[PDB]
Amino acid sequence: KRDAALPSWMPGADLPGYLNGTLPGDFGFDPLYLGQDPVKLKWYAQAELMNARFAMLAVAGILVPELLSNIGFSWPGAGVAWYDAGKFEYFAPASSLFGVQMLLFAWVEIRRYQDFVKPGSANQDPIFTNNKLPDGNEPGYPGGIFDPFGWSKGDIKSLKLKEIKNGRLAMLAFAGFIGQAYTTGTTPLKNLSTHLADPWSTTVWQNDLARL
Amino acid sequence: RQSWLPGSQIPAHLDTPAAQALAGNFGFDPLGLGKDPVALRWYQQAELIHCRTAMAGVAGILIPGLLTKAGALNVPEWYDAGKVAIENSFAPWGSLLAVQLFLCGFVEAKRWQDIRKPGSQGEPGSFLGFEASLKGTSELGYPGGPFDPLGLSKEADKWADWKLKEVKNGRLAMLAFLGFVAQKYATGAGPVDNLAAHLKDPWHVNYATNGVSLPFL
Amino acid sequence: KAGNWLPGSDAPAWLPDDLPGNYGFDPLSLGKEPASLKRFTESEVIHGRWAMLGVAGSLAVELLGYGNWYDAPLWAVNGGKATWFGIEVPFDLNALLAFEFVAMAAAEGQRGDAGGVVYPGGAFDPLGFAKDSSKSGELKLKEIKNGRLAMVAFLGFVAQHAATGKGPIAALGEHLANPWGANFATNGISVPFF
Amino acid sequence: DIAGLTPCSESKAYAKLEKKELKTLEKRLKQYEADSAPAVALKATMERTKARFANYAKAGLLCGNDGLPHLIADPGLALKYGHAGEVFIPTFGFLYVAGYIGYVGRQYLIAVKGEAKPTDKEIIIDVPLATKLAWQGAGWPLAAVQELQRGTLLEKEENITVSPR
Ligand code: CHL
Ligand code: CLA
Ligand code: CLA
Ligand SMILES: CC(/C=C/C=C(C)/C=C/[C@@]12O[C@]1(C)C[C@@H](O)CC2(C)C)=C\C=C\C=C(C)\C=C\C=C(C)\C=C\[C@@]12O[C@]1(C)C[C@@H](O)CC2(C)C
Ligand SMILES: CC(/C=C/C=C(C)/C=C/[C@@]12O[C@]1(C)C[C@@H](O)CC2(C)C)=C\C=C\C=C(C)\C=C\C=C(C)\C=C\[C@@]12O[C@]1(C)C[C@@H](O)CC2(C)C
Repeated sequence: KRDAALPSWMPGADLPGYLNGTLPGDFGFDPLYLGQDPVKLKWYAQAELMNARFAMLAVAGILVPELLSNIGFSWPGAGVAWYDAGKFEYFAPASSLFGVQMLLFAWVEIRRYQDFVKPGSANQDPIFTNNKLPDGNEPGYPGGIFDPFGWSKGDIKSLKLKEIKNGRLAMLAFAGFIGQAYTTGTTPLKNLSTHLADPWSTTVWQNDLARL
Repeated sequence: RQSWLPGSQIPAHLDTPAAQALAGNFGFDPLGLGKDPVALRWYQQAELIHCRTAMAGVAGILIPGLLTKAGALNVPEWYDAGKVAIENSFAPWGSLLAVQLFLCGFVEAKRWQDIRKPGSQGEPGSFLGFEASLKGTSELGYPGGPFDPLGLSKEADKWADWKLKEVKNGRLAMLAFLGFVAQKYATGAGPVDNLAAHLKDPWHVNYATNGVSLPFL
Repeated sequence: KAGNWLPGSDAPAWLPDDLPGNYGFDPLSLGKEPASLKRFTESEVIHGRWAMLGVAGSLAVELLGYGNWYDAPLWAVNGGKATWFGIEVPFDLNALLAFEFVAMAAAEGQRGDAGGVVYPGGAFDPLGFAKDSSKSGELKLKEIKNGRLAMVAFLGFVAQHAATGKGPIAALGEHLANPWGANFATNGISVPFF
Repeated sequence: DIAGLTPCSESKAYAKLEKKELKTLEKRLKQYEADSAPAVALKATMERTKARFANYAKAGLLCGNDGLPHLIADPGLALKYGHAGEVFIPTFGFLYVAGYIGYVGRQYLIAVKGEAKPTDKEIIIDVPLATKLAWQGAGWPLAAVQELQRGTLLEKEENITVSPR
């Protein structure tokens, strides 16, 4: 029932009606019909943004620090694998940092949830009542102070599509870090260098067959 | 009309609108235990309490078991934890159980009287002003109120879906515990250790070769 | 209405606007029935007043250097003589329980037959601060907010002592010394791991 | 031990009894060949005799002065000293089967009373119905109790014929 004008993950394939192009990155991909129920699909829409946005930060936070180290840039945290940052010693114990993390995140996340439950109800500064977000914001897209440079005032639809495409690719990359790190046992950029050294004999088929 | 066995004749008592209002109704009642409408109302409560108790208990055997293997905790096997805890304990198991029966008996007794007279625990003056919140909801076995702090039962659209998830995970949890008991006698190891053994060599480490389940073979 | 506990949320209908300390906080709807709410309104004030005296007494003991709130009654079990500001008191545990029980029963008994009076006044208001109707409205709000804060504070003393095994003032000094080294996360009990 | 009895594993008379039975079997054995049919049968009997005496001792039974196992019937004494398997557990084993048989028969008898000719359904069994009721009887204790509480288990006194009095 989905129209044929919209982009399709599989050209010439029938696609669900409930994926009608409203959401960004709507390519009609749902072989398991997870998002069939509108109430559930409403939740999954925000979950994708949240998992995507954190994934984009996480991937950026796992490649750039390693990229700088190879270039030779020197800082005390240089040369630490992304999966060894936890063991590293900081100014405060890991437990104390974790406790502060949850208290800070509890405020912002409940603030974000309140808007999702009732959009527009969490757009006012509790202390300095003069401050406020624009009233037209939708769940997942606060705007206002969260968009200081006004990029959202342009072609918003294209920007939403660009965000979700980069976000979906970032989420796949992070799963690659866990799979690659758990198998190869080395940092991600090291795996890329190995592949570029000998692309033909360094496939996952070669690597995994050797192990077993 | 989903059924446990396609092509079979669903029992008539399970096809009534009252019966189909029950979560997880797949027409499974070969022995006809629910033919009497009054009995089915009682057995539905028994399943919910078994479901919820089993889920809490299984979570208490499984999640500590995995974390123990991962090295984040040090908890003995579920079939040994009773002996280990009682040692470094402030009371003997006789005193500990006697208190458990008073507290559980008192709480269970109030739940019992609500099955006999739904909403009867909201009798004015019966409790110290707290009886107002003990009336339960319009559905037996779903008390709500103080038992639903986050108010997830106030969304009508999601109500039927939530109840189905509870019964499905509850039935799965009930079978899990029966597996823990059977696998302790059969294999003499922990639940997570049994899973590790199966995954290592699935085709040689299973119940067909444990030397207990199939005595003839 | 004093305010809103959860900005962007609706206030419960059953909570009157003029009830002091009304932030529309009743997630469980425990006060939905008017009979239940009347009893709870009195009990909150009574708990608050007791907590405020309790917190003040707990801090006064340790600030003046006579010990902490926790180990004050140890002399009874250990075997010793009571003290108050350092001066010996002749009574013993048996004598204290008898007199406390009689005095509290008589005083609490009189209040019980009142019927639920939370703000008696008169004999209990010698300075007559709350005589004026307009002024009493804001004083009642001030009383409950300080009382609610005291109730939470005392819960902090008990919970913190169980985790750290130290008095309130001792813990406060410890946190100031090493804020990132001494806290609930670092006591080894509040957070299961680490 | 209990009532002056002693565990069979520790009983002198019990041990002597095993030798007597094996000696009797051995005496008959030596009049045959090594691997003849009679000899093999006798050896099989001796193996079962040795197994039987080991099993009863392993079961922790009590032997009297006669050196023969005695059973404990009091539930308190049985559960106190781990003799629940002699009489106590088999008690509830039998009642389940006995109630199963009786409940299944009662269900069938009620089923055919509604038919046009109940008498012809009793000499000539309705096998399809009987098999259906045979399987559903596994839950008789649950069904039996629910009938009792709903008051449909017993007939009314006014619907039962009685003689003049
Ligand atoms: C996105 C979330 C997230 C993910 C995927 C990871 C993933 C990881 N963390 Mg990290 N963490 C994450 C969030 C956080 N971590 C930490 C704090 C830590 C610490 C302190 C440690 C890790 C470690 C680990 C690794 C666990 C496997 C291992 O080697 O175990 C084997 C574990 C060890 C060899 C460590 C033994 C000593 C350790 C002091 C024992 C106590 C460890 C804690 C129970 C870890 C709890 C982590 C939880 C909260 C995520 C793994 C790479 C460990 C690591 O880097 O190992 C190389 C580690 O020690 N994380 C914090 C608090 C700020 C987080 C907050 O969100
Ligand atoms: C973001 C996607 C992404 C990318 C660019 C890479 C890149 C690489 N991976 Mg990784 N990987 C990914 C995701 C990705 N991986 C995921 C999701 C997993 C978990 C299953 C793994 C698990 C994994 C293992 C176990 C191994 C690699 C290895 C490799 C190397 C290529 C040889 C190989 O066997 O590939 C196998 C990888 C795949 C078949 C990826 C399939 C899934 C992705 C999402 C497909 C995307 C296709 C799409 C057209 C986009 C292409 C990339 C884009 C930038 C143009 C190379 C460094 C090998 C290595 O390190 O060799 C030295 C290796 O051993 N990867
Ligand atoms: C058929 C009748 C009958 C008879 C004559 C007995 C006889 C006996 N029983 Mg048994 N018993 C029976 C039926 C019977 N029981 C039944 C139906 C049950 C329930 C399934 C039990 C459960 C039971 C328990 C749990 C115990 C006994 C015990 C006893 C002994 C002493 C107490 C007693 O019961 O006094 C005469 C019997 C009666 C008046 C009939 C009712 C008996 C009740 C049910 C049990 C009384 C236990 C008693 C309070 C234990 C106190 C400690 C003891 C050491 C003095 C005695 C040999 C005790 C034992 O092992 O002593 C060595 C013991 O602990 N019986
Ligand atoms: C309650 C339950 C388990 C509870 C477990 C608990 C509290 C465990 C607690 C602890 O472990 C911890 C956490 C930690 C340990 O250190 C200590 C203990 C104390 C050990 C299981 C129920 C388990 C219940 C089970 C398995 C029930 C199965 C029922 C079946 C299959 C019925 C089938 C049918 O009846 C129908 C539905 C219809 C009919 O027509 C046909 C038939 C076929 C008759
Ligand atoms: C924390 C507390 C109560 C907290 C209640 C909460 C959060 C309730 C929350 C909600 O219900 C609402 C509102 C609305 C619902 O919809 C939702 C929930 C969530 C259910 C009370 C403390 C109450 C605390 C009290 C009364 C403390 C009294 C202390 C005294 C008297 C101490 C005396 C001494 O300390 C001295 C002075 C010296 C020592 O030596 C000796 C001793 C004896 C120890």
